[PDB]
Amino acid sequence: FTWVLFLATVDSFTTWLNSISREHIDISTVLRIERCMLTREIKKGNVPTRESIHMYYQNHLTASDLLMSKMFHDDELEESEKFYVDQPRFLLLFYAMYNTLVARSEMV
Amino acid sequence: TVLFLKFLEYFHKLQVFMWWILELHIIKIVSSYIIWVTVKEVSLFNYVFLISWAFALPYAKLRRAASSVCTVWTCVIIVCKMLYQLQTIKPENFSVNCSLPNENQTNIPLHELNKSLLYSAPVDPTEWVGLRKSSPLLVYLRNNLLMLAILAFEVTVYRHQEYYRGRNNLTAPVSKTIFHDITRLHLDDGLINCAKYFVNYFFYKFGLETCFLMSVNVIGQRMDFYAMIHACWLIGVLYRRRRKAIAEVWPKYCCFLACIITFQYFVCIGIPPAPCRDYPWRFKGAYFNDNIIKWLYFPDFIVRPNPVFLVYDFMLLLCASLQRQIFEDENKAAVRIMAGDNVEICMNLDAASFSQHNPVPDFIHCRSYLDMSKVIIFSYLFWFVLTIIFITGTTRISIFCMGYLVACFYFLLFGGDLLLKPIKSILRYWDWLIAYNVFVITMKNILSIAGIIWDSICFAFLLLQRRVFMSYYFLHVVADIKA
Ligand SMILES: *[C@@H]1O[C@H](CO)[C@@H](O)[C@H](O)[C@H]1NC(C)=O
Ligand SMILES: *[C@@H]1O[C@H](CO)[C@@H](O)[C@H](O)[C@H]1NC(C)=O
Repeated sequence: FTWVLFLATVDSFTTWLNSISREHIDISTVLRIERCMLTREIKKGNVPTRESIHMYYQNHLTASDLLMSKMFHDDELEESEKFYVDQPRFLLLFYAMYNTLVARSEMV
Repeated sequence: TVLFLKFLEYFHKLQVFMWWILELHIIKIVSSYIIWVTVKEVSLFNYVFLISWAFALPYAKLRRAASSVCTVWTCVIIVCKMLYQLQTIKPENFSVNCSLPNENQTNIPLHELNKSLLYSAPVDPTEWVGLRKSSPLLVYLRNNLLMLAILAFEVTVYRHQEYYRGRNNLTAPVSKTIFHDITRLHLDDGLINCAKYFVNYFFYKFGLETCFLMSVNVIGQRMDFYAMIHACWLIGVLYRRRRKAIAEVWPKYCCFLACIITFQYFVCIGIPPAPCRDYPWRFKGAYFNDNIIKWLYFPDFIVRPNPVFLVYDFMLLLCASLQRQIFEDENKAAVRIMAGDNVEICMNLDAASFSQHNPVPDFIHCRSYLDMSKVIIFSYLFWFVLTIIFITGTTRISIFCMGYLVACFYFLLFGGDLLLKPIKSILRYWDWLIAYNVFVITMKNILSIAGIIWDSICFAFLLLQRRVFMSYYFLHVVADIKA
């Protein structure tokens, strides 16, 4: 009877918490993508070369949202992202709360 | 009518599974019940049960004869106990009154209350042997009837499995387990597969980590002189740091456990009370009193050494024997290929220039479902055990809480950078912390002349984390931290 409105409210709540701290979420996302790229490289290649991301995007700087320019799309990354987005309810709420915590640790 | 076919099929499955699990886990049940019967009635004629099933667990070759010996002795005891119930036994003609002592010689420092053994009732020369002349004769003999039943049901299960091998021609499964198909390769596929793998080979991977915890339980719940002896041997065996370094002294440890449980039962049996001689620590000139004579596990009449304290030593002995068997059979390649390769790893490695060599697959990005559990148990547990170290140093306010707080602060400050280093230094520091923990345990045991529960949990979590640091799954986290 009321589970529909309950789920609507909790989904709106997670959307709110994700929206008010989108900057940290996107920074963490692009950092995670770069981490995956760098660990694949260091597993295959030789040297980390911190500027590897620089010489990589230079092919095809200051831009807080690099997500529209998808430059690295290794399949297991999208597999993990799909696994995270298909997570059940009352758990994405936990993800949003943890993102809020890591975003506002100073206030915490 | 309608469901009897499928129901009987399920029932046959259940019957064969029960027979299999009993064939797999019979020795533990029979030995545990025998030790419990021995502890219940402490008198003689049960000392031989303890000899048999204390020198039979570590040495499996004797497990055949050590069963028939008990099978014969229990019926001998039943016959004797029934014979001791006739009306023509007359313990009156048998009983002895021990004469009171005087204030000068062999005096009890508590002279106004001599209410103890040898003085509050006429002693019987057979009570010290086992015959007690009880009336119902059924509640008096059930501890032996059930023991005989278990001893018979053992060989019953053995020969039933043999006959099941004969008909429906099969072979004895060398893979002694429950799920014969689940193996090491099937571990990191699904959560259910991991649960099956752990139900299969839990004790294989976590033997020592459990034997040490059992010894710590013995120390913490016994808390007397023999607990100090157990602490001495625990520190002596842990001092050998490498795994293969203690696989040499484990038989000596098992022999020590057997000898000590034998000595403890021979102490708890006391001295024959028919001769009215008393113990040297109860004379005219003596300094031992009730508290110190209870702490020391010495024989006595006014205070009885609690026999139930031997079940902890028995648990420790059983786990030590199982771990000895594990050490014995873990080098065989046939089992090493399936849920094997339990040898420790080198300590000079690094996540860089090695992530392409380890057989373990990556889990940091959490493709599957259990990978979240893997990353929460291999990366986010260090800080949890640090919080546990903090908690165990603010609950029981004592002088030993300084080391806990110091180590907690140090690791919580210099933690993030230490995981960059090769595991050598972090393992050295964690070993120093293990040493401090066990030293605190031993000192809190010695100073009893308190109640360590948080220290045991801290020790368990530290052992878990130490086992984690020497795993292949950690190099992926080290690579992520490098990134
Ligand atoms: C021993 O003492 C009891 C009661 O104190 C008495 O009944 C008995 O006759 C005495 N002599 C014995 C049992 O030898
Ligand atoms: C104990 O020995 C001393 C010296 O032999 C004596 O004076 C005393 O009466 C004896 N009896 C007691 C109860 O001490």
